Amino acid sequence: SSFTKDEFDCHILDEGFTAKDILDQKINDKDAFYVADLGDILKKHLRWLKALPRVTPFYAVKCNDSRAIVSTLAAIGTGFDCASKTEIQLVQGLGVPAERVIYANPCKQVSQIKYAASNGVQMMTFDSEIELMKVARAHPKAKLVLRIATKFGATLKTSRLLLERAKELNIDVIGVSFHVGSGCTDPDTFVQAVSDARCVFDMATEVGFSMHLLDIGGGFPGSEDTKLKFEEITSVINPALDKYFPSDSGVRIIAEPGRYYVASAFTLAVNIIAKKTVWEQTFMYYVNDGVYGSFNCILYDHAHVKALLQKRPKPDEKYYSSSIWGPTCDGLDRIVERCNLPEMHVGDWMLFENMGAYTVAAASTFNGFQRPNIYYVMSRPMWQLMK
Amino acid sequence: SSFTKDEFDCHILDEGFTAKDILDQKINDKDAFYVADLGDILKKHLRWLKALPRVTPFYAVKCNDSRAIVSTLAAIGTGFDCASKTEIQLVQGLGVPAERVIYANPCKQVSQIKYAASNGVQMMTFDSEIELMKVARAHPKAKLVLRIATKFGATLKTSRLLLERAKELNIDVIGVSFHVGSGCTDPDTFVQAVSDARCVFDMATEVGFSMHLLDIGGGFPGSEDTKLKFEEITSVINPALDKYFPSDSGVRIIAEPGRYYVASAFTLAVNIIAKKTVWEQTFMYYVNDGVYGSFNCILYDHAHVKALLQKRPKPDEKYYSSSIWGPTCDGLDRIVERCNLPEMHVGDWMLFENMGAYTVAAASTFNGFQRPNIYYVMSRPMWQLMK
Ligand SMILES: *Cc1c(COP(=O)(O)O)cnc(C)c1O
Ligand SMILES: *Cc1c(COP(=O)(O)O)cnc(C)c1O
Repeated sequence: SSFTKDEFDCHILDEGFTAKDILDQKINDKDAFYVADLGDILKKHLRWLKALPRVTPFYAVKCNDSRAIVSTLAAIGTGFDCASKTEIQLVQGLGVPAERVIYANPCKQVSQIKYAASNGVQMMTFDSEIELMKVARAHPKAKLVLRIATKFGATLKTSRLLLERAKELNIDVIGVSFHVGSGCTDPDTFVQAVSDARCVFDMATEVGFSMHLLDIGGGFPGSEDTKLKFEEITSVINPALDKYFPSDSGVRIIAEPGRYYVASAFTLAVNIIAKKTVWEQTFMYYVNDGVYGSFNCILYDHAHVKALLQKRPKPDEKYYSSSIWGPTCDGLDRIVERCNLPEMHVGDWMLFENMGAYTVAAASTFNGFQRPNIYYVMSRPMWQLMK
Repeated sequence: SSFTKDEFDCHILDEGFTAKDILDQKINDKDAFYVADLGDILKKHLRWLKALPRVTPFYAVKCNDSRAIVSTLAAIGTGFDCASKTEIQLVQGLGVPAERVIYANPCKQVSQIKYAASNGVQMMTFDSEIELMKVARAHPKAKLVLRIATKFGATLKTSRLLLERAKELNIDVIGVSFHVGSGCTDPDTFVQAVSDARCVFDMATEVGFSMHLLDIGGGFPGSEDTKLKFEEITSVINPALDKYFPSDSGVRIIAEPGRYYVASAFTLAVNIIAKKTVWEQTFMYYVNDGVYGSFNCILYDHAHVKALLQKRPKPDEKYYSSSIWGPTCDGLDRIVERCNLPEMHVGDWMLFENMGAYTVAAASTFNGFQRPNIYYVMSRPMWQLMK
């Protein structure tokens, strides 16, 4: 059972078959491939509506720009955080209205600002006086959001000057945004950011702006590996929002989650293409995706990946010190430096879960190695819910 | 004046106009762009024929796979070092015969080995017993080259065992390859590798192979920044080749240069899209290519880039501590951490020379930021010579 829409095919899971079961079915040229569970994205959306009922999510497209993902999120009602002309074209090309887009790049090429003005995208961020000069010339009627620091972010000591400069240029400033990021292992950083945002809203009132938009950014975890759970963060954000930004004020609260929505939806299957033995003693395994491909996340996103075997465990099997390398002819294309694994063979598969964020979006075809095909799946109940 | 061939356009330089002059002419949307001097590649080829007259160069396609570069090198007579099916398809698609290709990837996917066998590519490298098992099944008549260590490389202590295993499998082993790499700042490492290769040729004679192919790998510098000059390396390699591999023996010597041929041929022009001032005191400049794009070389190739201004110097201008950042909405997309520069403005260009190697080949469109267009140029004298 399958369905087609927005130039993608999606298999519908019927019994109690899960995305993991489909993966096994495909394994039962042997190029690496992904199984992407669109149902996991709807699950994440329901969980978001429950945890942060006052906060509208604007998906950060740069995390994973796969057409099916963006199509799915659009269908379920998210907004989009776009940072370039291409990202805006992607979202508008899927039928999403300009009002559901925030151009949340504080430092934008002037031609790309002109593109947003021409296509009706009015909401953009900024954090510098030169950005205001550019907006004055290229999108004078835009609705600006001041990005504050917790590369980017205006200090509280310098925000007042920017707000006065915006008023001098007759630019409307409608709110404040911040981005804590995923590195943070403390929910209190989000709380302090909300408090800093309220200070800036009050400064803006003194300058003559009646701000109404609070954007709490991204960094929410999308996988279970992370120590700090999503609901540990949201449970402390909610009281801060109620304290500093009561609903009676007319304020609109939004966020820019990326990895939250898509990290766990993608599982990557790679095949063991080559193998060396350094003396049964230690083993080196070469696989058909690597650091120039999906595992660029180890270098750009500081991600921590974990190799899982696809075959079922065996009683009392022996474990050996092993290393896992990518397919390129580059000595630094190494995925796992040292791990303990049973003896594996060429043609065997290894699985890498929680591979949806900052993976496919930044992969290249360096050395001619192609991108893994992505197979989409969705449970029957989730398929019905989306419609 | 221009010419077209193999789906690319090339401007012919007429007066005493140089690639740098064309760059200035184009500057006189403002997207980043490259100027690639195909004449510089022919210059590099002439310099190679002079410096290493007994060594046939097999260009390492993975360095820079731009169609015009591969087309040019084919036209002037190089061989090609390919590491994947896609790379082989590229070279054969430009009309290069299988005899001018080495499949110099020691750890290859079995389907890709089958592809090479089907398309007549017989010469491949290896460095492990499992690789021999794969070749026995998928390309039994291949001509193998043993890659020795100076991820890859058989030790001298383990090469004899491999050679015996190849004989047991009725696999023909025709030679030895090594790869010193570009990190090396000493020409004596190349000399020791040649001596180690001769030890392996003698071991192979004892086992029953009459080796004839010596492959000296890559790592030769393609830019003037490098301390160790090309001719400093070649001047010590030649006597080693004459000592250990006399021409009277019938030996064929080849190499796999990548960066040598193309590093200096490409100059990247980026525009300053955004700017911040941290207090006239210090300046932060944002440009329209970055670490997910052309400057991935800083992370993957450990490259050292240097920002040059495009505008002409002015008398007694003031210099300031500055930082240069890429266009993405990623806090680590930083190109130059600290440098001293005059005050620059949005719309001004910065130039990055010696940007041909390991740059465009590994760039992505992460965050929607597009790849810079490449404009090809060639002097009149070089155009004539190539034909
Ligand atoms: C990348 C980024 C996001 C998305 O971050 P996640 O960690 O994927 O949630 C949101 N906003 C900004 C400004 C970003 O730079
Ligand atoms: C990458 C590489 C080359 C090319 O290296 P350069 O430093 O670009 O010359 C040649 N041979 C092998 C085996 C390589 O891995």
